[PDB]
Amino acid sequence: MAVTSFLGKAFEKYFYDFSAYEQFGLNRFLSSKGQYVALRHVGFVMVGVNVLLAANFPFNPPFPTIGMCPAGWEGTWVCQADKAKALEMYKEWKKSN
Amino acid sequence: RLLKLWAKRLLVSPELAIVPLNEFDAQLASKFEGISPKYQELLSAVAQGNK
Amino acid sequence: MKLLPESLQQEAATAAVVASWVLWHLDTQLLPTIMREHKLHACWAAAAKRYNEKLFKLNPSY
Amino acid sequence: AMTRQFSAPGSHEHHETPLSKVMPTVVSIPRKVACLALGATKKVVCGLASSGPSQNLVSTFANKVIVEENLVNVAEIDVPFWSYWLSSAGFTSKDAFVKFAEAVKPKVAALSTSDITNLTVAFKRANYYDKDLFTGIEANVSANFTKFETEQLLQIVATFDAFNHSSVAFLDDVADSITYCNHYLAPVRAGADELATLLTYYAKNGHERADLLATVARGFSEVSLGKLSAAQRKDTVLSALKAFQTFGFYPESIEAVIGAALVSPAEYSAEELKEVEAVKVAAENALGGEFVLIQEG
Amino acid sequence: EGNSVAGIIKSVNETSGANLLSSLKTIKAQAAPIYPAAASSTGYSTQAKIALFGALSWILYRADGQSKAHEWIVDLNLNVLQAAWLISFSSLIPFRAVYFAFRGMAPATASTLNGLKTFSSISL
Amino acid sequence: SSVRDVKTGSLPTNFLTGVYRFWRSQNPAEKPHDPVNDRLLPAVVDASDKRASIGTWATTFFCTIISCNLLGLMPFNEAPTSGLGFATGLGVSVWATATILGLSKTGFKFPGHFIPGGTPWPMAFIFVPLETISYTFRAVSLGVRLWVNMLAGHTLLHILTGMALALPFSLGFFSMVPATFGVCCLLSALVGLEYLVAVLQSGVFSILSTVYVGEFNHDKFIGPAAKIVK
Repeated sequence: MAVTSFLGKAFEKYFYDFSAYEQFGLNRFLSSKGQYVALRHVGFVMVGVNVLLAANFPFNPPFPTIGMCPAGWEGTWVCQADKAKALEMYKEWKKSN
Repeated sequence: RLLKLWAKRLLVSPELAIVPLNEFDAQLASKFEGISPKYQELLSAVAQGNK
Repeated sequence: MKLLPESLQQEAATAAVVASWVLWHLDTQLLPTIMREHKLHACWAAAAKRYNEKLFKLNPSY
Repeated sequence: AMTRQFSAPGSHEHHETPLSKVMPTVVSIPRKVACLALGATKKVVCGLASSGPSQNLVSTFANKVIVEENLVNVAEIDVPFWSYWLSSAGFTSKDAFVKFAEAVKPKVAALSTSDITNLTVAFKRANYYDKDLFTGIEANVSANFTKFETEQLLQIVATFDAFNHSSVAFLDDVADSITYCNHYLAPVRAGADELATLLTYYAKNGHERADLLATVARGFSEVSLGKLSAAQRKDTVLSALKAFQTFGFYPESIEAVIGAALVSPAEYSAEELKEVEAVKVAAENALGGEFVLIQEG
Repeated sequence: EGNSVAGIIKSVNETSGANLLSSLKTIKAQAAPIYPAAASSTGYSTQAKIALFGALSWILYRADGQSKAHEWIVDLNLNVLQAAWLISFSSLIPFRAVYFAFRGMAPATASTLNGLKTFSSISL
Repeated sequence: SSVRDVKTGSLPTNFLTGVYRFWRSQNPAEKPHDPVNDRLLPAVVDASDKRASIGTWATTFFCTIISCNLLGLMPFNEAPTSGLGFATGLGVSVWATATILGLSKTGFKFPGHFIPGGTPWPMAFIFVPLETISYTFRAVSLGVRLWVNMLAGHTLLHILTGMALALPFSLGFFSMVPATFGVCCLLSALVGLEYLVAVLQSGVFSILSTVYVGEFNHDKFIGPAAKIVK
């Protein structure tokens, strides 16, 4: 249906015609356009990392943290090393909250 | 009859008109590779059409 | 970590099936098309010298 | 321990096989390998059992399948199909082939090239000739000679050679199809036995086609001739050389045909070798050179 | 369908000399090769819809397993790192230059078709 | 029954065409001594029949492996070659294929080719057993090399991503950026290397196949047994 054909025309203009590098005039600050896109990707990565972490911040990390804590917790079930014990501590915290 | 003869040629191969009839003989040679290149490349290009 | 799979024969049969399908598809679908296009140009380029000469001997138009 | 002590010298002697006698003495007179090759050959010779009595049993099946028209109308379906496999099993009955020719005649004009070929091959095995059927067949081939393949036409021609039947229009249409409508290397895959049959067919008809002869000559080679039986090879050579001498055409590839005879002349008689050398000198004058045998080494 | 050259010859021989010049444009069009016109617009092919449904289903099946997997957060972040390179290739690759590069790989398309010449086929 | 129509000059066709020509060039045919003509043509055709279809086989392995490797780089996907049996099965199949090919035409002389050329005849004994083990070791090393690359790269990315994720999780999402920025660049460069490795491994595997199978892709030319000179 038309709704799909419209999105095709719109995405074409975005891919070719709409460039933020030109509309913001970043040529004043950046050396080459080929390098600008590299920074845009690293930004996309950092954005995605924070977004995925923000989707559900209250969780015990599966990865081994190197002696560091997220926030003023340091002793909550989020900070427990062994996951078997952490599950029991989280269940108690969850039924309360 | 002469007109009908040439019409068949120009309908299939209109590019023959770029070489005048009186100049046709000055291009011939005993070997095909010996033909004068004055029109060789031009005919090949016109044969591809208007685009 | 995961070192050994659940079945080695299952993994090997999967790879062989895929490779066999690609081989069949290549000989039956890809190569006939490729050769039809490739050999058309190659034959003309290789014969153009002898083809035009043979034709030049046959037509009495000159 | 002892297993390794024995394994090492066992392999040691096996390592001498891939040498042009580099060591002081390796090659042996007994040549035991000959026994191994002959042993395998004996088994296939037995496998070639003809089972001639069983041909009668096959005839019974054929009679109790298609021949009883009460079960199925023979003229309704596909004569080329059933007749192809029935003759393949050895069922060659002239009376049944008569019914087949009458059943297929109204449909020959609509048969495909593959069906026409199989139908023709079936009649060759049966050695049955029907002038009216072959007339319709040759009309189909002449009308669609561009669609036929050399592998098919060679089998068809072999039937036209078994019984002496030819048409001037058919002869040219077949020659044109093989020379121009088929790949110029197709004779290499054909086999010298089929090529000699085609040559004899045109030679007996006196139809001179130098373009066809130049194409067919490409199929003759040491590789193709070496694959035939010694008896079949002798007959193939003797018939091919006669056709070349009849038209007076001597292509360069004829030296492979002659070399096959001179490498094993014990199979040929003095009168056969005399005419072979007669063609040899005739070709040497035509090609402007001298015949020399090449030796491996 | 007969050959167009035979149709031209018959048409030219049967036409009158008076209306020859005017009718040449019609005969030229009558022998023009067929160029099929654009058909009615269709949103998606039946096979194309199946392809989209199958690709989505495979993605969801894999994503569901990854989410239920151990170190599930790592898997989802790995997908982002990979997806970033897909965007980079679409931005950095000079597809026009690449198109000519692949076109130059095959001899049939790296050069023009050199064959039959005009002088050899002149019909006089 | 009705086959589809294909547009000439299609991009996928041209790419596949050059790929075949490239791999076919890796095993060039040996130039005969005699001039190639109608007399020599049947012997050349025979040589082509004696030659193996390595060009067809090498491109088959190249396309199927590169496709599996690229799937491991797509989001929400894993490489089939990351499984031990999948990747190793291809290497064993290649090694077994070359073995069967050599044993077919030359038979008992196949252990013969294993001899290194130019070796002093008395010394040779101690050399061929080690080379025999090396030949059989190709079956393993060929498939393991492919498998390890697909496994170690994915595992390395897993461990490093866990260590990288600890920084924004511990030092806040938007509190400080410079420490997480530097690790994001290294990770991005590693994925870029994985893309190159996928192309490299698929090429290396196909190259090795052309080298190993080419070792037995040699036969003596059945030249003319008779010739009319002058």
